[PDB]
Amino acid sequence: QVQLKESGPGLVAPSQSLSITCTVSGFSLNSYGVSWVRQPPGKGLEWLGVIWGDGSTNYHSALMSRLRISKDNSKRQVFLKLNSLQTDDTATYYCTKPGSGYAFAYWGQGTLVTVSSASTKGPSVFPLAPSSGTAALGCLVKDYFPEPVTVSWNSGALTSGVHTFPAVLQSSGLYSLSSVVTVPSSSLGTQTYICNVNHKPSNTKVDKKVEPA
Amino acid sequence: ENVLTQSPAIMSASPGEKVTMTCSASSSVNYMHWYQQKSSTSPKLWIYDTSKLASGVPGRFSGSGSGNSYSLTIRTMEAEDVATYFCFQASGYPLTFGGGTKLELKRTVAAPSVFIFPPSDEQLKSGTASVVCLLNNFYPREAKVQWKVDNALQSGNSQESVTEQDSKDSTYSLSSTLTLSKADYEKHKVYACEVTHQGLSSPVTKSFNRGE
Ligand SMILES: CC(=O)N[C@H]1[C@H](O[C@H]2[C@@H](O)[C@@H](CO)O[C@H](O[C@@H]3[C@H](O)[C@@H](O)[C@H](O[C@H]4[C@H](O)[C@@H](O)[C@H](O)O[C@@H]4CO)O[C@@H]3CO)[C@@H]2O)O[C@H](CO)[C@H](O)[C@@H]1O[C@@H]1O[C@H](CO)[C@H](O)[C@H](O[C@]2(C(=O)O)C[C@H](O)[C@@H](NC(C)=O)[C@H]([C@H](O)[C@H](O)CO)O2)[C@H]1O
Repeated sequence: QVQLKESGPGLVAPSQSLSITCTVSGFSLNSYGVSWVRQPPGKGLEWLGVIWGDGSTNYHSALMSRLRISKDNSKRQVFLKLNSLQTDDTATYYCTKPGSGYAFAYWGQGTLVTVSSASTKGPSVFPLAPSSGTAALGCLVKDYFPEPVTVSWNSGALTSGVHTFPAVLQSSGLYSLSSVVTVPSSSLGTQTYICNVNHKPSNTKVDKKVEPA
Repeated sequence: ENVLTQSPAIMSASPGEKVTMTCSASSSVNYMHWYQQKSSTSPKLWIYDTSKLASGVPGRFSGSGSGNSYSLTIRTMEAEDVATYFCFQASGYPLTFGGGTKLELKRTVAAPSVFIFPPSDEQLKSGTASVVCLLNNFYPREAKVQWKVDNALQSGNSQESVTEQDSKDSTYSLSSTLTLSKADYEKHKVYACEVTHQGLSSPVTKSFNRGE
């Protein structure tokens, strides 16, 4: 179990800098390189750079010298620093370990970085109430920033028939999404349906009970 | 840089069917690598050194090629192979990735089940009315949703969002959200969403009247 994990700030203002830490385990940074990759939302993978076990570095010239990678072996940490972020630096950032064929054998979970001067805002949560053998209900999660929010149903116990839509960025600069679940008509009197909405950037948790009108 | 070209960018295959995706390097490389990525979670190493399977990759995958010309093949397409596959070269700097091939499972036609939701009273107190139309578990992806308010076609005030192909059943789901001011929401009676899809003999219309 080689593991890597990114920690980073989430929101960064334009022209300010980005720092992310990659904390590793199951391997020694003195013997192995660590690469960095990003993915702009809805787009492809792009390589950023590498620090090798000896501490030597290589960077993508498309970053025009804005990127430095460093590491501290005893702390099991690799540091990425990217200066002067602009809007097009918005991406999910991954650290990765080259392995077989010098391809990226192990990846962190990624950390979303949003480049924006706009401020954090928690969502409003509204019920999508079942109509008058299958019925649908849901929650509308409106007017938050930045991504992401998570939505679970009944604390994660209800998973079958759930569809949580991709968030859309509105004109306002805020995001919205709906989460729905189809359930048996016969459960509507009986069963409790709670959408649990968590928006970590604002420290907002909302549990919204959804019942017939 | 050594640009890698993956075309076509999107393809579909029915279950059991053989599928081949190509990757072309502008300059010759000694080895090509490949990654699989499902729904914007971390990519996974899939094939390294042209033809070697990474761990956990089932034997139905293979890779081949040489020089500028590489491919990845799935002997028999399965529902779990729905993903984006990226080629990648690490033979010369900068390290480069292909643009991706997104592979869809071509299943049987399935008609959406359609649901309409009026705005919550709680939302209305705030001054806005979102009305939601839900298309659940349909195939193929192409579907037309129109909003009609007392018979008038709306435009410019709705947004659609679509799920990825479902893991198990290979269907889509789609929400369409009409946003109105409360004042305007109260100026009209009949709210209808109208759904056109090849699984339906004729369009489905689901409507309500504000009031109950
Ligand atoms: C040696 C070298 O030139 N490394 C380059 C690397 O070149 C590769 C690469 O371009 C690939 C294609 O992606 O093509 C060649 O390699 C071929 C295969 O892909 C590869 O699988 C195959 O490996 C053989 C292996 O050689 C045999 O000995 C083994 O028994 O079998 C395997 C399986 O066949 O070999 C093929 C060719 O014969 C190229 O050789 O390219 C990357 C860029 O993607 C870098 O440029 C590599 O060079 C690194 O340079 C930095 C300096 O800038 C460092 O020198 C680094 O060395 C260290 C390090 O400091 O990180 C030294 C450590 O001792 C070493 N650790 C261990 C435990 O060995 C690490 C470690 O190897 C790396 O961090 C990767 O995890 O490297 C150079 O590697």
